[PDB]
Amino acid sequence: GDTRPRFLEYSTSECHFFNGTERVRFLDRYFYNQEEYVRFDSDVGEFRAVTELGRPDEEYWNSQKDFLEDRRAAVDTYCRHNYGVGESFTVQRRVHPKVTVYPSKTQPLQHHNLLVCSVSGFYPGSIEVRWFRNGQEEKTGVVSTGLIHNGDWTFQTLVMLETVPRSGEVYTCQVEHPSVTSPLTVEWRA
Amino acid sequence: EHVIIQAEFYLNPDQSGEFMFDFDGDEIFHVDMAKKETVWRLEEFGRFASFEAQGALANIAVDKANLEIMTKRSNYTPITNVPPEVTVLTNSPVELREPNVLICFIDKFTPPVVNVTWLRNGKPVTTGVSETVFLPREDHLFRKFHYLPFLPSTEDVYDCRVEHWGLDEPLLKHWEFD
Amino acid sequence: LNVEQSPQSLHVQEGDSTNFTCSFPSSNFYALHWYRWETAKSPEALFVMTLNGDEKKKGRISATLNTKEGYSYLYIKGSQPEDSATYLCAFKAAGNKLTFGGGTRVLVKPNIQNPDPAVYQLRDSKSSDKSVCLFTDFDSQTNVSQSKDSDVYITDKCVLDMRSMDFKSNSAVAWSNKSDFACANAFNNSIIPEDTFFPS
Amino acid sequence: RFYKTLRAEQASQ
Amino acid sequence: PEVTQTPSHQVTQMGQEVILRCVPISNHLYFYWYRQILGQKVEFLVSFYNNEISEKSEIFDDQFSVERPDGSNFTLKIRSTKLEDSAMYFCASSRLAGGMDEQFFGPGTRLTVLEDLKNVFPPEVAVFEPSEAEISHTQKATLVCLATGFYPDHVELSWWVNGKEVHSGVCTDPQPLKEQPALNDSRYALSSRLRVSATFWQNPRNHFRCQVQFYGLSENDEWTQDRAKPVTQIVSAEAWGRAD
Ligand SMILES: *[C@@H]1O[C@H](CO)[C@@H](O)[C@H](O)[C@H]1NC(C)=O
Ligand SMILES: *[C@@H]1O[C@H](CO)[C@@H](O)[C@H](O)[C@H]1NC(C)=O
Ligand SMILES: [Mg+2]
Ligand SMILES: [Mg+2]
Ligand SMILES: [Mg+2]
Repeated sequence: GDTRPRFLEYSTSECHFFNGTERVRFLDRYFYNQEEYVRFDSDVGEFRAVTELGRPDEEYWNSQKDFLEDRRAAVDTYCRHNYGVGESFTVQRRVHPKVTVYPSKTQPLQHHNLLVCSVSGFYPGSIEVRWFRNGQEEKTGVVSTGLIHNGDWTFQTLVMLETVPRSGEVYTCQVEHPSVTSPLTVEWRA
Repeated sequence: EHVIIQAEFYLNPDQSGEFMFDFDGDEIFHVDMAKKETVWRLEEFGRFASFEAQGALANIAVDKANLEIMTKRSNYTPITNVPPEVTVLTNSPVELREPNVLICFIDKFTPPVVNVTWLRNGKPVTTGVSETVFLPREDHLFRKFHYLPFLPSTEDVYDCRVEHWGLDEPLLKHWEFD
Repeated sequence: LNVEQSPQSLHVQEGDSTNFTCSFPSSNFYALHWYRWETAKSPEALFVMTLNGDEKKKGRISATLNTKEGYSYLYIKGSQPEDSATYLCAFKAAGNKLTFGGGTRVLVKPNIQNPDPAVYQLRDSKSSDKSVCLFTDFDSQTNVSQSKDSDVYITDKCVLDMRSMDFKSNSAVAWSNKSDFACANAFNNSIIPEDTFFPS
Repeated sequence: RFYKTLRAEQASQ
Repeated sequence: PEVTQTPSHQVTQMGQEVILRCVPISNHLYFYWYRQILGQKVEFLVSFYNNEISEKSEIFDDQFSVERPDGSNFTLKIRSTKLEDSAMYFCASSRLAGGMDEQFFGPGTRLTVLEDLKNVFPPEVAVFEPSEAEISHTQKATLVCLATGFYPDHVELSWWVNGKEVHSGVCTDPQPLKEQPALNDSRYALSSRLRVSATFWQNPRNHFRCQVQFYGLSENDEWTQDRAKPVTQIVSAEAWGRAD
């Protein structure tokens, strides 16, 4: 097969926003293969070499006054600007979750089955999914897969409850998400 | 707390380049290297915002030049291959006949080159097959999503075949209705 | 896509200050450049404007930038004849290409001291008949107009500086291939001061 | 409104 | 530390090929070509970075090409010249690959594309001796240089005193006048003045010369007419000092 050596030049320009746009930390990072060699941190004000490989770029880019000025102004001209361009469909993007409650197996009562609470196709990632025995919060025996990116601007979570059912059982899944005013519930019967 | 990332790369001898914008792990847009035009992740983003593809194109040329400068500086040191993790899941819980999407998630790999083929009953499938570009990561590795719209049935078996230089043999991740 | 400069032409007296404007797109802004282009010379870069509300100064020339409204002002303080040039503004987007305005052609009228308006006749070093009429040593307020007659040719006013002798003077040349043609009738179309010296 | 590319500079040769 | 351009001016026939040469600043990364049709705006044509075209205009691509012969020269080629191609062609360069810096312009190449080369005429140059009345009145002496009947426009007039070019006491018209304004290809006229002190003009050891650099037909062109070939030439006139 293809065994030829590979060489990668990778770069990231990061804008980290805190308390809206009140605090902005800007990072311009350069990578050769997996190794970071040089970076510009808005908290330091200039370019600094991460490894010895980044030393020529550190002294050269800091000497280039127009390029250094562009980086020192990035917090407002680049970071804060792009935040504003996206804001409406980015920070203000709201998609309500589809909540489905189903048992993992069709096993009989008094034995065991895993109760699945599927929370799919929602945005943002902030979600609180809770399980209830009848009306009392069940904290023990809860198996969650955590937050999952679908890569199409939607998330999904599979929260499972370890269940030993008997005759008259009413398990309920409560989901609270910024897109919904009222926390939507889904009831399941044996 | 939010994060806006401008991610760009150039790889040799592959001559593959990339420029994309990311918002909290999700792609806002990318620039098609062959067509030289802005490709928005969701069609609606093209109505709400604009972008000059030339700014991206000028940056790709600089990364191409810098790659040459960095290779020569490092005494021609190559990248160490990091094999990917392959996961197959569905867009929503699976129900027979009810339309769904099979998602093949390729994660924590370098270099950003991968061959992904969908396999239904051992045969390659291309109908409605969409894919994302190489997405950034905090540990400076890459992510990739592959999609397959499908009609769930007890008759069909599915597989995501992943080829990467860090793998001993092509990785196959199985999926079937249960 | 489009940049506009106002005014197209500008006349200013020596020592007095002027300003002119540049209008550029408010969308996809990266930089606004200013160039000074003197007649026989190449365009010389004056300023690179990136930051909104930031003012830069290059001697007696100042520049302001307003990104939101999409305007730039260039100020010339105590105008000197050396400041006479076409001032061009150029907008830069995400690439490198510059979108230029029409420019503001600035003409600094010099301070004419010790005026001695006179019309002289100059003869050819090779001869004959075709001689030139020179209207010289007049003030900047005096304007030279077109010939009106096809057989007579009149050049516009032109200022010379005797640098070593720290003296400046205005002049216009008139010539014709006519037997009737004389320096006394040559500058008829323009308002010549009564004190103009016509030699005997 | 336009998203702005953070322009990249050539490395020290 | 500036951009160099050769030639200063060029005159060619419609449909012919032109090659404009440029020497960008040695360490600069980006190279450009801009053009200005007289009365129009300075227009972008092409940009060049790392042996490849970055941006190009709608004016460019069609019969327009750029070349990097070596690591010092940059050229612009127009395969088939049109009447609309008559302009001042500027070569530019900038240091940074990021583009957040000034663009340095070359002196330019004035290109005149003509339908017919028969319209081309060299100038006639005459020096006019200063009036003795002016010497007796101001104790100053002004010489007048007249360059007449030239086509095309954009000549270079210069004064030379005792074998050296002078700029002090000199003033030349910034625009030439049309001899026959009722014509599309009218022959031009241009004047200039050189003012010296009467003492300087009276000295017979002092020499005065007016030079006009004309740009016309090339050393590979069609000339079938009776009169002399209107090639790129320097037409001169002179005057020596007179006591009187
Ligand atoms: C560079 O690469 C070659 C080949 O492995 C080797 O000869 C040399 O030791 C390396 N290091 C330096 C500093 O040249
Ligand atoms: C991927 O696709 C191409 C074309 O067949 C090939 O160069 C490469 O070897 C393939 N395999 C891997 C692991 O990338
Ligand atoms: Mg767009
Ligand atoms: Mg400046
Ligand atoms: Mg001011």
